[PDB]
Amino acid sequence: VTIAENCTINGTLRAEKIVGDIVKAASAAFPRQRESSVDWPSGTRTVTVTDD
Amino acid sequence: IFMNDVFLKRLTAPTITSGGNPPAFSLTPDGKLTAKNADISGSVNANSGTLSN
Amino acid sequence: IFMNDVFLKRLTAPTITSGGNPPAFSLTPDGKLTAKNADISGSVNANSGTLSN
Repeated sequence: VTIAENCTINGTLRAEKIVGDIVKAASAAFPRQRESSVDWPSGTRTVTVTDD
Repeated sequence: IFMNDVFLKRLTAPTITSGGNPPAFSLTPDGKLTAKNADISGSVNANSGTLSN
Repeated sequence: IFMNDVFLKRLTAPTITSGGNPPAFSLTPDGKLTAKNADISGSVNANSGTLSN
């Protein structure tokens, strides 16, 4: 379907992929290295964004 | 005029009916097409749409 | 052949026209249905669609 202007759904829209102006979000915590009773952040996190 | 199976080359009729009260399909002089289901193997190019689902 | 209203069992015509400069509705041997509005009480199953709204 190709809609050249407004499309108005008055019910529930069930879409698999949305390529609109919505936000994408990812999040992680750094790996923790510990000894005895104390730990500290030390490590790497890799975030990949596809150009789709 | 009542006719049986008739073959044709070109028809110019402004009102076509499938016959019956609640006609299954109908084409009126104003261009309205009334039907129960529409299966199209290509594109439906409309200026607007109103579908329930 | 010019006739008034006619009742039929089955028609086999490749070209059907509503009569007119820009016919309100038309059907051509290439499968095209041209109309101004289409009211369908059931489902429209099409391969592609192009609606403005």
